Amino acid sequence: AGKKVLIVYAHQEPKSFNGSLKNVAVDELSRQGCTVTVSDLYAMNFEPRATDKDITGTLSNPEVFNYGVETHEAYKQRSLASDITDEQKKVREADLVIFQFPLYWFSVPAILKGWMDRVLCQGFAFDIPGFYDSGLLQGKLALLSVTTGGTAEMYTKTGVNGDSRYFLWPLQHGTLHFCGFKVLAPQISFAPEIASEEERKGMVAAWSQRLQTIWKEEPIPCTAHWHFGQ
Amino acid sequence: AGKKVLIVYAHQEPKSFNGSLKNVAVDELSRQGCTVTVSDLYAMNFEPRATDKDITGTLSNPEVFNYGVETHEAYKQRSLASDITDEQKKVREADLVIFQFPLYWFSVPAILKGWMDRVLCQGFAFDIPGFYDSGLLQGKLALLSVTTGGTAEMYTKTGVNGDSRYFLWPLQHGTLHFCGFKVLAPQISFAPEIASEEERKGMVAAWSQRLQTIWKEEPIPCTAHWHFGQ
Ligand SMILES: Cc1cc2nc3c(=O)[nH]c(=O)nc-3n(C[C@H](O)[C@H](O)[C@H](O)COP(=O)(O)OP(=O)(O)OC[C@H]3O[C@@H](n4cnc5c(N)ncnc54)[C@H](O)[C@@H]3O)c2cc1C
Ligand SMILES: Cc1cc2nc3c(=O)[nH]c(=O)nc-3n(C[C@H](O)[C@H](O)[C@H](O)COP(=O)(O)OP(=O)(O)OC[C@H]3O[C@@H](n4cnc5c(N)ncnc54)[C@H](O)[C@@H]3O)c2cc1C
Ligand SMILES: Oc1ccc(/C=C/c2cc(O)cc(O)c2)cc1
Ligand SMILES: Oc1ccc(/C=C/c2cc(O)cc(O)c2)cc1
Ligand SMILES: [Zn+2]
Ligand SMILES: [Zn+2]
Repeated sequence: AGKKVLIVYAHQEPKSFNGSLKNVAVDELSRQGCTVTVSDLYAMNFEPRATDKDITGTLSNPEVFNYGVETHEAYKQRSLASDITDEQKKVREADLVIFQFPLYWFSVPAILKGWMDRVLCQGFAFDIPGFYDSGLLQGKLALLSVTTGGTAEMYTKTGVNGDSRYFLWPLQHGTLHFCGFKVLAPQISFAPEIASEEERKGMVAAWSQRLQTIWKEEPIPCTAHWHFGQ
Repeated sequence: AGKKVLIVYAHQEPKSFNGSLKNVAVDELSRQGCTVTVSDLYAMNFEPRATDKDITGTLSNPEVFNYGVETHEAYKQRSLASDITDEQKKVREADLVIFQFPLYWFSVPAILKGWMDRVLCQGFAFDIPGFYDSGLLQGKLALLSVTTGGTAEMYTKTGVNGDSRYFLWPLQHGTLHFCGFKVLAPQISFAPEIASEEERKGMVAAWSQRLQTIWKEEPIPCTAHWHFGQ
């Protein structure tokens, strides 16, 4: 019983802290005997814009363009742009999808946001009905591995940035859970630029160490209480 | 004397509900005598990716590419790509920046995320000393005008999507407030696709009417309490 992993990676520099975290994941999961695939978005020059170029067939309404409607129809007819279907194939086969990225404005870098916007279309990732616990990617695991500029202290309730879980809401709930993913606890590597050489190596080792037993983990309760308490 | 407004618009279809909200804003603000500029991101084929092409000339460290450091240095040395500087000029001169967009995965469409990632660089929108209340864009007003697929009921504390204020956090606090923007109350037009014509017309009317007294509005207390508290 093997497992397949897709790492959607979003950093411009191979020598970056993000690059090291991505490589550590490939090394550890590969060592485990897992099947591993990496979508290096910047290297792929991945298209982030949601446009009519994403559909190649006859549009449902050539007069008024509705991205959601056209992509849902294109998915069912198999007339979506190939770059989108290539990503869907990787996701469809994956047991676990890891997103590796530096936090950009309390969210994912635009190139990765584009991957989410374009790859997770209706018909593929969810249906209406067929979302949240009934999402089409149910049975699959998702995990956000994020790096930040701000420190852990800043990312606390009384901190200037608020608790780190607050900014995970759109990603974990609005996106991943909506599509049916079981969400594993996020891996947040706080302020590596401020950290020391030892601290940086420590965060990298902690990630690799966690991956050793990632398949034994339970997903988080992706609810408002988990994210905001109250 | 007078007021300058920049509308950053992110929708592919001019006939869309978003297009109508953008047009009503232009009409009303223009009628008031305001100076109005619109950045139609899709029509501009606006680049969302944060890459080394955002720096003209030669990089400060061609060994290891650090987007944040490179763009900060480029800003101070007047070596940023023209598409970025064109947007910065519009923002610098604006008294109010309205973002008009459909909610994509509890956030902004990737093309607009790209505008935020690339236009709001260090040195321009903020600096080590000036962030949040001390943000470099202080004195300026920002307003998020968003449309959703989900209904208002769904966007409640106990609703499947959670309170709408939950998804505003990354945008209003992590981005706008961080840059010094005084954040005006968001304009949320819930599920125009489900609503009836009478309701749609009502939503557009409320927007136009709100615009009549926008200069009399006081900014919201962009705090964790406002977004998550009671
Ligand atoms: C547009 C934009 C928006 C942003 N928004 C936010 C935000 O909202 N909130 C926030 O907190 N931050 C934000 N940031 C900060 C951003 O998260 C950091 O700048 C980013 O993490 C820097 O690159 P990264 O790879 O960590 O680290 P670098 O790549 O910065 O790595 C840090 C250090 O780690 C060293 N290193 C690399 N690999 C190893 C290794 N294996 N062992 C030991 N050391 C190693 C590097 O050489 C380097 O000195 C934003 C940045 C940008 C550009
Ligand atoms: C990638 C993606 C991710 C998404 N993620 C989310 C999410 O996380 N959460 C969520 O809630 N939704 C989400 N959505 C739904 C999305 O927000 C809506 O589909 C979007 O708002 C639809 O277009 P819009 O312009 O409202 O409306 P249309 O453009 O859909 O407009 C609706 C109706 O308004 C009519 N209309 C236009 N102008 C006027 C006018 N002046 N007067 C009266 N009627 C008018 C139109 O003709 C149309 O019938 C997502 C969609 C996509 C494609
Ligand atoms: O080039 C850059 C562009 C933007 C940023 C933003 C950093 C930042 C750090 C925080 O702790 C909180 C926050 O909301 C934002 C850093 C570098
Ligand atoms: O092409 C598309 C891709 C994604 C979506 C998502 C819709 C959606 C609607 C909600 O009420 C909540 C949510 O978290 C997501 C719609 C169309
Ligand atoms: Zn959830
Ligand atoms: Zn705030």
